[PDB]
Amino acid sequence: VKYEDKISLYDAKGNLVAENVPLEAISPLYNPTIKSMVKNIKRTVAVNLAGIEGTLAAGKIGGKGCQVPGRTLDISAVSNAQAIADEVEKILKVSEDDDTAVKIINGGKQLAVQVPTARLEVAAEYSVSMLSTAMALKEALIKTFNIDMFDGSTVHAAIVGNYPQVMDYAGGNIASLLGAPSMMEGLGYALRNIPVNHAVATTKKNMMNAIAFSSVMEQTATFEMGDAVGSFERQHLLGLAYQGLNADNLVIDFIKANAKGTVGSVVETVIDRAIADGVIVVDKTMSSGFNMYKPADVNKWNAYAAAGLVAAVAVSCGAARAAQNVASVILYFNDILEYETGLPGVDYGRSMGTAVGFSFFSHSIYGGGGPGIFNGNHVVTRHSKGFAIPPVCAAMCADAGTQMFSPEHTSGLVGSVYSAFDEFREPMKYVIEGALSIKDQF
Amino acid sequence: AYTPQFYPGATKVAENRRNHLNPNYELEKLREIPDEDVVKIMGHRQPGEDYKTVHPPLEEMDFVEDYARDLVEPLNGAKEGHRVRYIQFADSMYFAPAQPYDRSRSYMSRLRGVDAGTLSGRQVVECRESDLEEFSKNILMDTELFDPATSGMRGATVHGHSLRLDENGMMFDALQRCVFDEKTGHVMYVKDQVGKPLDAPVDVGEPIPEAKLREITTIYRNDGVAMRADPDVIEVVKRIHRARTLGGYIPTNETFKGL
Amino acid sequence: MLLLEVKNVSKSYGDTEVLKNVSFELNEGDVMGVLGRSGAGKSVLLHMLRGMEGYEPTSGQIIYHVAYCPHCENVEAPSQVGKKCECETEYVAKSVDFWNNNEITYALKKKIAIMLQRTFALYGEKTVAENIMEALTAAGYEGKDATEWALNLIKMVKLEHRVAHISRDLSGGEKQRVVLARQIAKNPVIFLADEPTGTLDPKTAKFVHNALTEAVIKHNIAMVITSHWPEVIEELCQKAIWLDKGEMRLVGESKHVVEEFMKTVTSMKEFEKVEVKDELLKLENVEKRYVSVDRGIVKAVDGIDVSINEKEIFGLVGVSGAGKTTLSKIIAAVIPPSKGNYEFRLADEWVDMTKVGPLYRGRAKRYIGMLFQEYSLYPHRTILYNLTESIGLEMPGEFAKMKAEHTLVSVGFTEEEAENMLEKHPSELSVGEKHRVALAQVLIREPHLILLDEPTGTMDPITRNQVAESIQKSRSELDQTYVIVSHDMDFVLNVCDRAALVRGGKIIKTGKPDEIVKILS
Amino acid sequence: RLFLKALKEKFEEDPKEKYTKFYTF
Amino acid sequence: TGLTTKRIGTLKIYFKHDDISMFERDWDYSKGLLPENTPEKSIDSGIIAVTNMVKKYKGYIGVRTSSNDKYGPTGETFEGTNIVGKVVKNSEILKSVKQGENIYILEVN
Ligand SMILES: Nc1ncnc2c1ncn2[C@@H]1O[C@H](COP(=O)(O)OP(=O)(O)OP(=O)(O)O)[C@@H](O)[C@H]1O
Ligand SMILES: Nc1ncnc2c1ncn2[C@@H]1O[C@H](COP(=O)(O)OP(=O)(O)OP(=O)(O)O)[C@@H](O)[C@H]1O
Ligand SMILES: [Mg+2]
Ligand SMILES: [Zn+2]
Repeated sequence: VKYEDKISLYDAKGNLVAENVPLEAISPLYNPTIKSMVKNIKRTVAVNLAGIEGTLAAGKIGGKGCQVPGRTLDISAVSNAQAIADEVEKILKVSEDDDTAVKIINGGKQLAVQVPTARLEVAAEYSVSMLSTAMALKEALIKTFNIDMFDGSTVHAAIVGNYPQVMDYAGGNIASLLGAPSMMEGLGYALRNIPVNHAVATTKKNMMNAIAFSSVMEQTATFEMGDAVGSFERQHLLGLAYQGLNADNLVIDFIKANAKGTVGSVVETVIDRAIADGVIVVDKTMSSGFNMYKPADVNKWNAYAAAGLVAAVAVSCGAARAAQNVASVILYFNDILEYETGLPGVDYGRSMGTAVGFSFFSHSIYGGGGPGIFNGNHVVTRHSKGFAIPPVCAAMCADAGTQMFSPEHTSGLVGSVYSAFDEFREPMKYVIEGALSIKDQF
Repeated sequence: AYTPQFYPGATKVAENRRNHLNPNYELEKLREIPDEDVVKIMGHRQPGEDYKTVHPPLEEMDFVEDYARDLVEPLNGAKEGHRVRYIQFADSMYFAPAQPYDRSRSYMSRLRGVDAGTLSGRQVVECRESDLEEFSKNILMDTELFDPATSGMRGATVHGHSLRLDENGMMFDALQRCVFDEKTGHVMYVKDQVGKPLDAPVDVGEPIPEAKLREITTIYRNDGVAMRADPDVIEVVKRIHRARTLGGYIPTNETFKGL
Repeated sequence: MLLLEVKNVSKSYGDTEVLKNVSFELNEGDVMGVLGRSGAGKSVLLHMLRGMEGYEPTSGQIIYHVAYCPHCENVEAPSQVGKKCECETEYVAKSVDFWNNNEITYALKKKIAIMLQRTFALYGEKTVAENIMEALTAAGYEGKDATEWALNLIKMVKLEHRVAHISRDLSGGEKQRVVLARQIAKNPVIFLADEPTGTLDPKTAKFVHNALTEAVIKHNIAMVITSHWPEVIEELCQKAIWLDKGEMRLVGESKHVVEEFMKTVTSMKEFEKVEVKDELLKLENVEKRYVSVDRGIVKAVDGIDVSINEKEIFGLVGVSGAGKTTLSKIIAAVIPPSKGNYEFRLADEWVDMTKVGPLYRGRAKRYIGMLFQEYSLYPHRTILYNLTESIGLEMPGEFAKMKAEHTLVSVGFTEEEAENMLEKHPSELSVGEKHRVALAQVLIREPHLILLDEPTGTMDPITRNQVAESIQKSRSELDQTYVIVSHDMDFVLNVCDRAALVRGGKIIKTGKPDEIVKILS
Repeated sequence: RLFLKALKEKFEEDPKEKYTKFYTF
Repeated sequence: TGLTTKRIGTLKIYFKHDDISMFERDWDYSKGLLPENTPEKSIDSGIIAVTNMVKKYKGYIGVRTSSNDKYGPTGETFEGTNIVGKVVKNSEILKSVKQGENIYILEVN
């Protein structure tokens, strides 16, 4: 072993699960659950059969406001559905014991296809899933309803949409949780593409599970970026454990201690807990009082501050029952903590900078959209390495339906597709179980 | 437990910042503006009529079972279900008692479920309408956080935070929401915070004298109290900057030995 | 069979037995009436049955007996025990005891509907259709099912003229009917209705009532309905209780109970005549149009010429949506007219009032007070603060207490009740105590022109006669002019003298309240 | 009451009298 | 009261009720009436006080012959009242002076 840090795992209700769990048991490089979620995200494709039928019936191929007269096909994709799914499964099949899975969603109007891992083992990128599904769906539609040879281009345009001209799937009816790898903000940014609303809808508006999902994706992405390599790996593992997985029940304890409280009371409880646990000590006392504080464990202090950040967002957005407060809570939590202790904030100011980004992105005419569409693959929100996004999930889970960008408006298909998997609907419980399965190997 | 300090420093400005940050410090009140007058200057709703709603009350709407979400007690305006409104303030650099970052920090330290925003010549707090009116009357308007001359409740056109005061000591207003009545010596709001005229002008009180404004301000000035007279705040700022730099370079205990 | 039992429950609020010795039994389908005076405990009892926070019993308990699926969390009617689920499993019968943290509680709480008193549980910005659509989708149904219902439903509460109209911009009883149509559309096991009709006019009240029957009594959903206005208790309930100050004064067949209750009652006080004095207000061609690029024009007031003659009580009667609240807001200089003249004879000069400012509308607005139909108080302040410090009383704070007590007594509270009510919050009052407090808040500043949008609506005949003699005494001893919007006819006969009828933004004819009555019928 | 009339006559801060800048000329 | 010029000042009775006797104000010198000497405990009898700018009736002076724990000598709460002085020797004349009559004071330090 290389890390002597032990954590105690708790469930979403605050009950103890296990003690003295090694810190690397929740690592993305060791946890089987996190590996399974990464593979499932890489290989799951969502297909809108009703959208394909509507696009082909009206000739609505192209993009926004685009319509080609004369290129209309009257097929019944929703009515057949099972035959199309069987054809797609047969085309995508590699071995007989394959993981090819084309299931029917909402009575034939949607498809949830999982391409086999054999096609991803010999692929340098995750885009093989969507391209293979598009090709299988085109072949299934052409063979099921006898499409003329001169209308296969129309079928392709309805399924994928402007792909050879626009390197993206814009006007099509096929979707994935990950965008195009050429449309990333930086290299290794593929896993920070799931927005807040998708995580909230996948977890069925559960607070701790959405936090765990967002934190697992963000910290696995920091491992993918090469950020959590060497001396930063311990800080990212501690951040994941204490912010997303509720290590030592810190988030639940801070929320329980600040049920009637404010953000400043959360800051006070965080400082009290860090002093009591020995994470921070008094550096020196100035002339005007104000005993300065220094971290005895820098990464553990960062993890404690991140857990308190999540708890402060939960407390303020549960008091207001509105998800518009996330930016101010993160910004002034970090500000109050820094000028109360003389200690650095979460991610050494990167969380505060990303909170300023959230502020100008969700509170002005210069802004655009609400906090539900926050993802780490955006230039506004990329700066914090997995420490500012998981609180936004708690904020959107605490929202009492006062946001235009509600999870119901933007992520209904995503929730209906990815809520069927147990490790996605309840990421916290299954990540804890996967950590429990590999305790003895450390 | 942990006794919370709030701000470093020995000067009067640092003491005022600590007092603003302290939720257990009772701010000294200096005027009485009635609740309906604060509502009228706010300009969101007619006084006497019911609050407009954005969603049904929380008992009526059905949510999923969430243990962590239900631990936090919601606000009363969130319980009934009310629209989220705002109140915006401009603060002069010439010894206004409250300052934008100080305002935001004190609001987020003292109030529950608020949305604070800080600009150079602007500061806005958003909350549910009933609770927002409650702390607008109780804290924001009648206490030593407000001066009708050097501060002003104003949305829409904001300008004059860095300009000099007029002949009556008031902050410049391009829309002239509040004027000076020399017969009573009081400042009267003739328009609401966004700019439409009021049917009856509302007395927000008289300007605070400059001698009191020197004692109750939270800004550092060369003609008042400068940061060179407060070396403890500069040392804390430099320590925060160095800790951020060392954490961004390599976040280990051995690299923080040179802190 | 039996749906819920009520054991001997005595609800207390700090030496305040709001309720004591309350016990009744219900079966699968029956309408139960809760009849009583104002402040008797009907809203407390309905929030008690709903299981809202703060309404936990101190002495007794209530048992809910339901059906249940252990794999689906669907609660149902107890009659379903023996039938086949909408899932696997058959069913299981549960004696959910509320206030006992019995899991099912959550599912059962979802399966019960409540019509809150003077509170519109609607999304506001989600129109009328999407508000009802939400109800269906939320509760279940499906595209077609929802659509069918949505349309079939909007017909019942009568809202086809406001379909795409934003529900925030609706008008009182229209929001009441919207909340109602949201409340049937969940398939409840019980519909608890607190003042289901509202301050609704006879005709619209009849539609609401039939809609209720058309639906809840068809699906044999038990009904708990309160109205301290009997004629509905009879036409709806078969078994009704009469309670007085939290104690069941009687428990019988609804007919006998309503009889007995109505005997306890009093007649009006037909005051002495009064001569009025000169014209004060003159509105000439007042129009108010709400134009949308997405819903059409709503000509709320469509050309209205009225005159008020100074010390007099003026009535405005009509149907729901006629334009009475828009007119009263135009009089109070709250809502400017799209077109038309309004002059107020301050003393002899007629200030043009569609001109904002102290130099113009302000002049008369110092002496204009309005009580809104959708009224409110300050919930973070006490009642004494609400009368004295919240609005600004021109007197020292030591002497404002007895002024507020005198105003509350003049409104129709006793000395003990007004003394006990002063150190209290508006959330601790009843709807009707809050209404009288808001009326006192309007009256305490002593304005000249007073606009009262539905002073009654939740007052026993006795409380209503009280508020009435109040207005009459203040008009004569203080020569205060009043403009009254009301739906109770006998209030207009024994209070008003020159009422006017409003129909679609028009004035039709103005005259005596009896003449208005024979014009109406 | 006599005391109510005395308080109303003695403590009536008339806006036209107190704020002549706005309500007059 | 005029003690800046002469040795005997004049106070005019403005309003009276049982124990309370409020004096007239000057709406020319009541400008910088910041809260200065605000009571901390119950006000004792024979205390002269002026209401500061917090209350609506700023500048009015008054005195009461009894003690209460809630209201100052002018009917306002303690945060709206600043104590300026007290009556030391001569009493039982504030209960026998009508409204509008002038009483004369002498400073004894
Ligand atoms: N939270 C509370 N705390 C204390 N007393 C309360 C509270 N809520 C209601 N009350 C009192 O309990 C009594 C019953 O009130 P309730 O609202 O049930 O009256 P009601 O019979 O519905 O009358 P109304 O016709 O006015 O609606 C009243 O005296 C009311 O003031
Ligand atoms: N702001 C608004 N925008 C659009 N239409 C409105 C608006 N306010 C009211 N209306 C419509 O104008 C009509 C008149 O409304 P008003 O409130 O004046 O009615 P009313 O006669 O008082 O009825 P009620 O008895 O329900 O109070 C109603 O149909 C209402 O929906
Ligand atoms: Mg009630
Ligand atoms: Zn079932």
